[PDB]
Amino acid sequence: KLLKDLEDKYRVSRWQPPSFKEVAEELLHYLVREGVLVKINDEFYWHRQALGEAREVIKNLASTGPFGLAEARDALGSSRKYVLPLLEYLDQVKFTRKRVVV
Amino acid sequence: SETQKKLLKDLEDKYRVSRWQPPSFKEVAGSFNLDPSELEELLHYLVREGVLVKINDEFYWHRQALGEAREVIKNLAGPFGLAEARDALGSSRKYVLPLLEYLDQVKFTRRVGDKRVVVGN
Amino acid sequence: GSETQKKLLKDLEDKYRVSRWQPPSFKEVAGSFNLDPSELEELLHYLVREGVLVKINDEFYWHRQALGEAREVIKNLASTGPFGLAEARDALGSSRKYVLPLLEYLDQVKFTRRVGDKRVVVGN
Amino acid sequence: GSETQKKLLKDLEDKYRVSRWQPPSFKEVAGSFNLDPSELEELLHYLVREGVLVKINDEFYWHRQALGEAREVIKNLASTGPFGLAEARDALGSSRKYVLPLLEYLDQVKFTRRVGDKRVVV
RNA sequence: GGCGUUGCCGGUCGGCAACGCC
RNA sequence: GGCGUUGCCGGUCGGCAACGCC
RNA sequence: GGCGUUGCCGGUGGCAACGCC
Repeated sequence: KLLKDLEDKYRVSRWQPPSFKEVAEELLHYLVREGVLVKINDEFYWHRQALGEAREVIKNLASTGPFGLAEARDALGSSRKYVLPLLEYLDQVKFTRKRVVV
Repeated sequence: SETQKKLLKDLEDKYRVSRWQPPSFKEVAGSFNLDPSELEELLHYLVREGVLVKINDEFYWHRQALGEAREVIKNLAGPFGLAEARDALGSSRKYVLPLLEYLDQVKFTRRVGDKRVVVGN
Repeated sequence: GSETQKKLLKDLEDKYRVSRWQPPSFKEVAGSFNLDPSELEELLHYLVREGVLVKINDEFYWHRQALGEAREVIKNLASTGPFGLAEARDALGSSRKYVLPLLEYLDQVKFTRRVGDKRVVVGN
Repeated sequence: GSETQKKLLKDLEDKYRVSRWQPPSFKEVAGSFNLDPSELEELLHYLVREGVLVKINDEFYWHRQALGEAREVIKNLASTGPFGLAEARDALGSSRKYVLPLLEYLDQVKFTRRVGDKRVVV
């Protein structure tokens, strides 16, 4: 039950997920290990599906050249707040590196 | 036909990013700039293929968005009201009312009383 | 008590004359001259009697001249209307730690009067 | 206004009273009060004439009270022998830039006398 | 995080920053 | 490197450090 | 006026809630 609600909370929120405090490790780590969630930073986690088409959006954007944080925010319709961590997470996992999709 | 097939994936991603607040027919007509029942030749083709799903006359939901909405609705259930469901997805009657009518028609959720119940099929 | 004790009175006075509007506290003075409280307390009281220092509060003594000058600055600031602690501080280029004790002292000798959170100069 | 000019004179004085032993230069005062040399020069002379300020050199004027106190500090410092410029700077807690002009001024009105690289209060 | 000391700020019993310690 | 402005230092016409320019 | 919390913004401070003083 608590694992289903945790999942929905992130799924419903999508590209603008709640922070650890807002939702407030035992459970989250489990979902991460189950492919349900993925850690972007110490702050908040993202639903993998949400992270999925969110990545698909970034990819379809960099098609027409580089792109800064501002541009990223527009396509995802989020805010520099949530878009900056996400984009940094992508530089990490090597999805990108303005920015370019490598 | 490059400037033709690129309009199909173009619309798909449009409904893809819109998720639970899908753009209406009338609305998408101007966003891409295309005739009335002419956009139909695009929407319906994607419809038959299954990429888009028609909930009502006004708008369609991308294949996935429906799946996920159905997942959140599956969690929400014993019984639930339209308000509880609207909060479950954090949406408005504008879209939720139509989606629930759809889910009734496809026998996903049945209206047992003034509330619906996700039929465990 | 000889003549080197007399130089001590001079070096003490100068400590206050130089420090001016940010006078050293009893503790700092004791430390600077390496004095026992009892010695310092009597030296200060002597300087007060001789009209060299004026006691603002148990912590701070002010050189009489420093005080007189601060009163002139405050008098001019008070010309345009009542004034708050912050303006007195800006006017003196000092800090709250040093200015509040001066203003409380001035209210006490009735040079100024605090009404609300402002003061007005009544004296000369 | 007249009372407006009167206030301006109180603010010039205050500027010198507050700054004491590190008085602002002519240039600095002009910029602060947004005055033209012509005006500042006459205002200062008024102040000197009024016994409020004392000209130390061409850049520096000192408040009369700040000068008297610096003299007192120098007197006690020289009580135990000739003193150098650096010793004067330490006793006053100032800097060479402000102290040397003061000492040259004091030699001038003969308060002190320089002999070699040291001074004595006459 | 907690405690303390100091400084500056805002009238005043707080806020900010050193530093000490747990 | 060169020139320059400023500040502190050393009696004074130089040392140190910002800063500006070349 | 001091300060703090939060949101948006511009890649790293600006505007604006709300709050304490």
